[PDB]
Amino acid sequence: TTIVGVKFNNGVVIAADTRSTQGPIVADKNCAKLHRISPKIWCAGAGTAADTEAVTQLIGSNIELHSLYTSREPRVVSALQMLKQHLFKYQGHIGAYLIVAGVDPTGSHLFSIHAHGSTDVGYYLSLGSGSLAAMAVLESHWKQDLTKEEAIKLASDAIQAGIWNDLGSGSNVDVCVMEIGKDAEYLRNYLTPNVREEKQKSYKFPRGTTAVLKESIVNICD
Amino acid sequence: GYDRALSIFSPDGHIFQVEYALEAVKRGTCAVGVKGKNCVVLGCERRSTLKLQDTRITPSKVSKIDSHVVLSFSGLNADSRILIEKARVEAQSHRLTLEDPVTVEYLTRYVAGVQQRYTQSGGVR
Amino acid sequence: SDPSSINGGIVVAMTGKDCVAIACDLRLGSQSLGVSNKFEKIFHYGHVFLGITGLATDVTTLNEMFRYKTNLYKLKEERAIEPETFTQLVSSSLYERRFGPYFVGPVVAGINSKSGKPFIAGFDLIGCIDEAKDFIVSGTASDQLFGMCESLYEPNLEPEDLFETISQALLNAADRDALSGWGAVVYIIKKDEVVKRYLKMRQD
Amino acid sequence: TTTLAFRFQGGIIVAVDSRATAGNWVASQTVKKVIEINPFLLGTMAGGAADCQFWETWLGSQCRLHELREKERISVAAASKILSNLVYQYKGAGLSMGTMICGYTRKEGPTIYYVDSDGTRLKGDIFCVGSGQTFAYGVLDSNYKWDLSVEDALYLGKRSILAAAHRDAYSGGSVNLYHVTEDGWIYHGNHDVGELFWKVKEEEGSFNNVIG
Amino acid sequence: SLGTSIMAVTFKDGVILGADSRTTTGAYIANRVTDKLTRVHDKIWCCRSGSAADTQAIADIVQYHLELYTSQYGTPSTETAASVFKELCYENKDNLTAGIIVAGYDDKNKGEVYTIPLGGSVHKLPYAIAGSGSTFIYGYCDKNFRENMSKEETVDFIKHSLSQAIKWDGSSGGVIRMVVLTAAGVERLIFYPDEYEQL
Amino acid sequence: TSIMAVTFKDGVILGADSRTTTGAYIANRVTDKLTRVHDKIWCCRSGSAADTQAIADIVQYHLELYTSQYGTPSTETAASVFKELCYENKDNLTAGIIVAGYDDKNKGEVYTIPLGGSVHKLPYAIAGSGSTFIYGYCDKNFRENMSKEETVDFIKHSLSQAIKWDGSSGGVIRMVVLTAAGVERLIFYPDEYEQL
Amino acid sequence: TQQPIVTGTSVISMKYDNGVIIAADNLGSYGSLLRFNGVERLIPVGDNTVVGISGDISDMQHIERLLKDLVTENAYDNPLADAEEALEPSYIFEYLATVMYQRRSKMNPLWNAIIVAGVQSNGDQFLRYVNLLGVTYSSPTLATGFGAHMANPLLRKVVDRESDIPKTTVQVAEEAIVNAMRVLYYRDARSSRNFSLAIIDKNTGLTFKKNLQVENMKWDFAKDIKGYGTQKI
Amino acid sequence: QFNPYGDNGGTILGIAGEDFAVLAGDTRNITDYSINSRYEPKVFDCGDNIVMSANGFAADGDALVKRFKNSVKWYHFDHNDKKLSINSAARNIQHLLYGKRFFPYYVHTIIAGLDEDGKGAVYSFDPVGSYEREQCRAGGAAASLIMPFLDNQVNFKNQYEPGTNGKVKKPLKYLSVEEVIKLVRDSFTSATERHIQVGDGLEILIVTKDGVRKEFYELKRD
Amino acid sequence: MDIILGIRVQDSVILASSKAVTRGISVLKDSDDKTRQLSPHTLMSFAGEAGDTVQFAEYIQANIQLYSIREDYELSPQAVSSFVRQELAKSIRSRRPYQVNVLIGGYDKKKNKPELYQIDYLGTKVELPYGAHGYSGFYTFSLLDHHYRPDMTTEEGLDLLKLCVQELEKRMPMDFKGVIVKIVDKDGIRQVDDFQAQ
Amino acid sequence: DIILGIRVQDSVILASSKAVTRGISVLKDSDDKTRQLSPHTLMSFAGEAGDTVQFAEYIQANIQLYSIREDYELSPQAVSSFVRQELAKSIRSRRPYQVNVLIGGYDKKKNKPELYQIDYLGTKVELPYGAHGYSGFYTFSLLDHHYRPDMTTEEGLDLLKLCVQELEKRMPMDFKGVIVKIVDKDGIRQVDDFQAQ
Repeated sequence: TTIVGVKFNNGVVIAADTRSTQGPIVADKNCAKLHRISPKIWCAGAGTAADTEAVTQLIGSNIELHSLYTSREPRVVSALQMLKQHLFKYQGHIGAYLIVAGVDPTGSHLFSIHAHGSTDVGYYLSLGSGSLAAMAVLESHWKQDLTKEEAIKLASDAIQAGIWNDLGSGSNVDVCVMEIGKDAEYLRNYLTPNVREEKQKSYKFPRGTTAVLKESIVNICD
Repeated sequence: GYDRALSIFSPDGHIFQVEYALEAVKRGTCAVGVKGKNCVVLGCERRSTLKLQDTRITPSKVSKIDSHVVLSFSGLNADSRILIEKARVEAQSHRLTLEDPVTVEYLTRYVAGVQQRYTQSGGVR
Repeated sequence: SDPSSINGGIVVAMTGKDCVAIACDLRLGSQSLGVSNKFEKIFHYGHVFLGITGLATDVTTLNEMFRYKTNLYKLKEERAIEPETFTQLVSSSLYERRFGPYFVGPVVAGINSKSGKPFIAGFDLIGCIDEAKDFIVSGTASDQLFGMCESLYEPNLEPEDLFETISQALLNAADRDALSGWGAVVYIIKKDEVVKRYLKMRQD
Repeated sequence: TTTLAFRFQGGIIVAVDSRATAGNWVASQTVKKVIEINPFLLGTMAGGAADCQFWETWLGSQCRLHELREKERISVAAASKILSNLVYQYKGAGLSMGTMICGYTRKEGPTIYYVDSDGTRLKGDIFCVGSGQTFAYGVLDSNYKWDLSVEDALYLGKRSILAAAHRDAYSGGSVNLYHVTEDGWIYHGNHDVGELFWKVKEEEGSFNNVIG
Repeated sequence: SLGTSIMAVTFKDGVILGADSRTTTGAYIANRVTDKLTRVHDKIWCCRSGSAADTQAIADIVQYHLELYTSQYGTPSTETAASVFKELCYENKDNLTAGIIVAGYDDKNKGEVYTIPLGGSVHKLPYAIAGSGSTFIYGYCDKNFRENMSKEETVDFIKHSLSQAIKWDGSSGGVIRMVVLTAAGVERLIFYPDEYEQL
Repeated sequence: TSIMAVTFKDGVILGADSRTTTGAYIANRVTDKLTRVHDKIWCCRSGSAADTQAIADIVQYHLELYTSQYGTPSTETAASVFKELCYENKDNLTAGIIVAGYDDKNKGEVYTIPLGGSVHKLPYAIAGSGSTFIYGYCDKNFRENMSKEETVDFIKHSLSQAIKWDGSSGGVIRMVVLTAAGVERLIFYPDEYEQL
Repeated sequence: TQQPIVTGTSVISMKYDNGVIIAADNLGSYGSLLRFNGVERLIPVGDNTVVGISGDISDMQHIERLLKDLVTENAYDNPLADAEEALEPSYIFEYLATVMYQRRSKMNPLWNAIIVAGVQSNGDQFLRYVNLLGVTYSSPTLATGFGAHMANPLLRKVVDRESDIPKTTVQVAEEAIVNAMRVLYYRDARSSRNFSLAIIDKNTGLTFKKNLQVENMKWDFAKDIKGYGTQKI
Repeated sequence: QFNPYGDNGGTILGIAGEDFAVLAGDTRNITDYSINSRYEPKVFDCGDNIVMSANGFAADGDALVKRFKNSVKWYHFDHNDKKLSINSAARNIQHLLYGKRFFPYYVHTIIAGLDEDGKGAVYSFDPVGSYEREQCRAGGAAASLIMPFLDNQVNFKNQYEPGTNGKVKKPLKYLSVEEVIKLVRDSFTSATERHIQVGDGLEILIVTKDGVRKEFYELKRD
Repeated sequence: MDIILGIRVQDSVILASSKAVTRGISVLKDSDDKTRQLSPHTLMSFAGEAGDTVQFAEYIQANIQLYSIREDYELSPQAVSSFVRQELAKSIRSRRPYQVNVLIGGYDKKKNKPELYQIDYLGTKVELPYGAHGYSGFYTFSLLDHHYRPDMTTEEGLDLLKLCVQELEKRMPMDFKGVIVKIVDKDGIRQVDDFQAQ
Repeated sequence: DIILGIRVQDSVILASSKAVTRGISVLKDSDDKTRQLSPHTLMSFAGEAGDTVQFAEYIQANIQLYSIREDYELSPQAVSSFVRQELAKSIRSRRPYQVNVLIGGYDKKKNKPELYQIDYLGTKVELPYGAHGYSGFYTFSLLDHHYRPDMTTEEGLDLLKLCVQELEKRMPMDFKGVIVKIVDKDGIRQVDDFQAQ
């Protein structure tokens, strides 16, 4: 997959492709790699999809429960610590490489997490199959004090690098903008440059084409 | 190493060495073979000179290649031995890869083939 | 041997107008050797349908499990479980064995009784969900089924068309897989009724 | 694969399947597993398609040179032995083959020689080779008879490759069937197993447990 | 993992920690601006090398210990802090890849430096060097380290020793960070490439 | 081992330690790692002594003949023959040779031949297990066109540190100075170099 | 069967309206040790071809010696060695590709990824890749090892397809390359700041640049980065 | 250790018309998750009205093609400019492949052209030279995704006459170059979607009694 | 492995089960009965790993006998298999897996039908007309598929087995010392003691 | 596969299994694992697939060559000396022939029967009775007991049959019985009736 996070002057924005592979075969041509942990703490994940979804969701719960217990808006450093201490506790056997981001009472925040439990802090980040293609764009384009609009571009252009140049990534782009003032806006399929061209033929069949041996009504209601 | 052309064409179209080889045959002890209706016989002159031979062991002119084929000859004795040995081997080999003994022609074609080879190869007479 | 390739078989599921279809072959192998032409891989818990490919013992065990779970669900909640909710149960149940997973490739199909909208979903052995809107494949002939489903499918088919499609999709794929075949069954699922049809194919 | 070859009053019968697999993925179902060595000799394919196809074609070349030289058809024994001695020369080199070299000559009648890459060479009356061989051997053994009519025997053969195709995942597409006579082999066509299957169940009553 | 180029040097007024900025995974530089200087307590810091996952998880757990200790026995010695690191590194030799340098400032002891290599052993020292890039500056450091240095001198000594490690070690690179620890609080420095390369 | 070759204003100096170990056992503690292949072309060798000695033995032969028919060989031609052996036999050699020689035209030249069989021509070259510790020091301290006595001290101090850290290095510090004047051999014992 | 020792990281290149560009850092790494700093990995041959070489340096040095011998050998009994019978990229590339595949086929490969870049006599841009395995391929952009993953993504944003070649100017192209070199320098632990760059133009001829450096880097932001998550100072 | 084989993954297809034949192949050549070219022809005209593709490990395929073409050149030089029978061509390739039986050319190869009656022909081969005449055959990375479709849409397999009960197979009616090219594009566009090594482009070489002609169609570039 | 065969005819279920037990090089016993009676109208043939094989069968039998007495009732030949499968399912992700294969031949007195179930060591249950474990099916199934008829008389069943056993004796290398045959019907379980030269 | 041999008063008896098993299928229940080297010398053999016959036939051919060249029959002793000598070469060969043989012969000069056992390493030893592989393990116990050097051919055939019953009873492989051959002063002939005795 291909994920990134980009800080901007009043918040943080993250994006991701939508290709889901298994071996060389594309299983899902449009899945979201973007995962809500709390309303303002979204998480982009690469690696084993069951592990990214599960560990994201598990912490999300514990954060919600905790947020209710404390009567305070959850923090991105809270989700960060809970994730690393879990992943690390597993020595890597949970295939989740995450880019956690959000806004909370202390500000906007952007971190990366690795399967083994390590964390990094940065202004621009990327993970996965496409990482390098994306990071090449990021290195070439990021500048300090980007506008929200500028970062939405930079972010999205970095995912594209991944879509095209990387075979582990493709289809469309998802984005989520966490602004400090406002609600988190989750722009799903914010870009869909890969649309299948109309086929060269309907393959609909004449009815009766298939040889049937026996038919029956199955019962559902009791 | 040594490959000089010993068997070659002389101006009138003859290969002198081969002819001179036949001359050796001309001086060989008369060998003869005639075919019957259901048999074949081979006769062989042996010089009358020495009443002092040991006839049990002195190599005999008729030789078996296999259990069903024999070879008689005339010319240089020592050369014959070399043709026989090569023949008996080809016989045992033909059985080993065809599971059936050689036809008299096949064996012959083989031996004659070897003879031919010494007329057209370097370093050999 | 890879346990997901021992027994063999496939499952496929699609969506058309106000309906969903779900098919499977009938083979049960012990690798090379054909063992049973009557191993259906499609089960139902109320109006929600589950197809499971992979290791035979695990398929049987999972059906037994989801029957058990969905029964206790119906008693507590006083209503049949829906596809959206079940797909979650499936996922949670599988991930609960993250480190000794059932070697399976399940598929969910059905119509939500309130929303009335058609729904399908698939997942790897560890419950990572794929909720594609068009179709879902699984089995020793996944490769082949993607090939068929991608060329043959078109949105909003009417049941008897969807039938013809998912049948032709399954059939030709099962026929390029050594470990599938030996019969096939197709369910056409709708708001009111469900129709199970058996197909006539090669047996080799 | 399933390949078989038996000997009877009529001569020899050879029957095989068509399937070729690469993992579980079926690659082809139109493979000639009977090799037309020459007008009077057939060989079967099992092990390495290339190994068999390539070396048995080279066997026809070798048989041709024999006849061109000895002015007389090669014996089934001599043709088989030739392939066998070649193969042995490559023992433990990677080669893979299980084949039946079949012929009908005057001197030796109908003859079948089994030859594998291990070097092994065996003369016999009935052989089966491939993953599906145990299925074929079941039909044959119980029903084999030297007094079979060419018509019954072909059926018997085609029937055995059917039994095998059915169970064996790695067997079946169609059955290529041959009848080997002294004047030569005669090709008795191709019989798609999908179609043949049902026909036979309806006629024979067999495959009772299969629905349809 | 941090692979790394790190050092801690005691001088007249206290001690300075220094480190490169690069963390690699293979040949790709995962993060070129890593803060390898980690704070376990106001004036007791460490520099990390070997598995990030591990070194972090450790620094984190030591901090926690030093925080609870602080709450009930007042402030801890750089020694007490080093001890806690080692107890973790030694008691888990089988599952850790961490080489940590511990540096701190007591008013009584001024600068102190404890190195904790792979085994889990402890060695108190005037200065210490560690990480992938330290093999290349053993020669240089030892020849130029001098005890009771000026702060200005100690910063030069680190800036030079590290510039060399960065030069030769591919696993080390980036900016050069330093943390200063004296009675006058905690100072944080940084030197960019355009500067340290030119030495 | 710790070995190096430094060029200066008058020519070039090679230096080595004297320790050859097999495991943690010091087999010989007075090894002469300064190996001459021609009057004024010498080499420092590291890796299997067997292989380096067999290569030096051969190179020596190659230059001896060269000299008999084409006169004095260049310091480059020497290194060429070394690479030719090391590179074309990379699969069975564990030799890391440094070549150094005084020429009259170019004065001192230094060519290092690492494991690859690749050749690199440098102002100075350090190699051998101990060299890794002195990369730092030597880079900060080396200067083009030093004097002799300065260059001797550079080596002595550098190999002094190498020895101090590398267990596989030690013994005495040998030097061989190559200039017009001729070849002058040097030796420095521990008590002397150990405390600098 | 072998294994590389002293090695050279990435080699990058693209084509533009008239000719082609190619670049390569001057570093000979020995594992993690950035051992040799003055290594030229661009090898010009004739006034119309430059050969970029990553991978093993000893095996690179062997190819250098091989390439000069093609010149000197093509020059033999050839009165037109500086004209119609000059070595050409097409030719140089076929010679190497040959050697390379014969070596892998002998299980003794020349441990490199090579990029042949230049201009044909009729002005056409030549740019093709070969590696230790004898694999060969062509494209508007070509890079080895790391540069494949980082340079191409950026260079393909400039010449995404065949129809962008006439539209790219030497100044736009060269800018793109120099940008990519800095990216590899930011993110390729085996990279050097110094590099050589080369231009083969049908009009301007062969232009070779040594001793370049990565300038205009962005490191200022590093000071705001502190800790690894929860640390504030 | 040095591993001499590689995998540039591509996907080819050959279809034999009644009086024509097509050999198609994607354009994209690769290495792991990275793209080497979006345009690297893999189907080549080799003379005497024959087309060839040697898909798998590019270095081996090109080396195999180079030899076969040179083989063709020399057939003329040795047999008085005689044309190479598609069938003779096939036998000649078996020998080239089998020649390397113990260090195999790691490529699944396909040739296409016309038989000796102007009838359309396609031959298919192993990596070590086992060959068969074929009606239609796909090769490479995406072949699993193409052949089951082609059984259905060319030999109308599993299809019966509507309302017949499934008692009569659909008629085997025969297709044209324009109807075929439709199927090829559909196959490839379909495969492009579900295989990460298939994309960029499609180049089809078509052989008829009038010679060799070719068509190109783009493919999604993700 | 040893020969485990099963065949469900009209009125009954016949189970064949080889008599040879081999340990390495010598054939230790030429008269073994690889079967356990679980319940009056339910028999279980078994084959696999040494020791596990019996431990399992005796263990199953015990639980059925215990069930039978607790509810003074005989479990359905289906129920019994569903239980037996569950026990093999557990064994699979177990510390040390039982490696035992089985056939359940029963006569369901309620439905007045004979039933045959084959369950491998993995807990892979399938209910058949004729079943077999291991390589046994490789020789025999070609024959059963051809000649088997759901309406066969028990004697037709025994004849079909005889033909199956012969092929096993002809083409199979291991000499399994003949088979023990038993019939499970509405009247109970009994052993055909005359399967020698029938 | 079973290779047995026993030397009695005026003959040598060889027993050799008729089964040929490849895979899980017994391809043949009729194979005669022997070759007649010479009119009064017979050789049974057992071992690796092709090698087994390729070796047997090679020897035979060679002995047939020696016979013709000299118009004489080599003693059974000389033949076994030659045979060992070949197998001895095989062991340090690139690829060894893995064949075990038995050589039963009647020495026409000395008028005694002789039985030689040679394993693939070229280990020749001359015995009253012998076997290769595990055949020794089940039979030897009985041969040690009953064997008499003065036995008649009939007495030999009985002790042999008894050894065959032991193998049949306690050996886990069905070898489809043996083919018995007798070498005596009148040459070699086959006991075509050993199914019942």
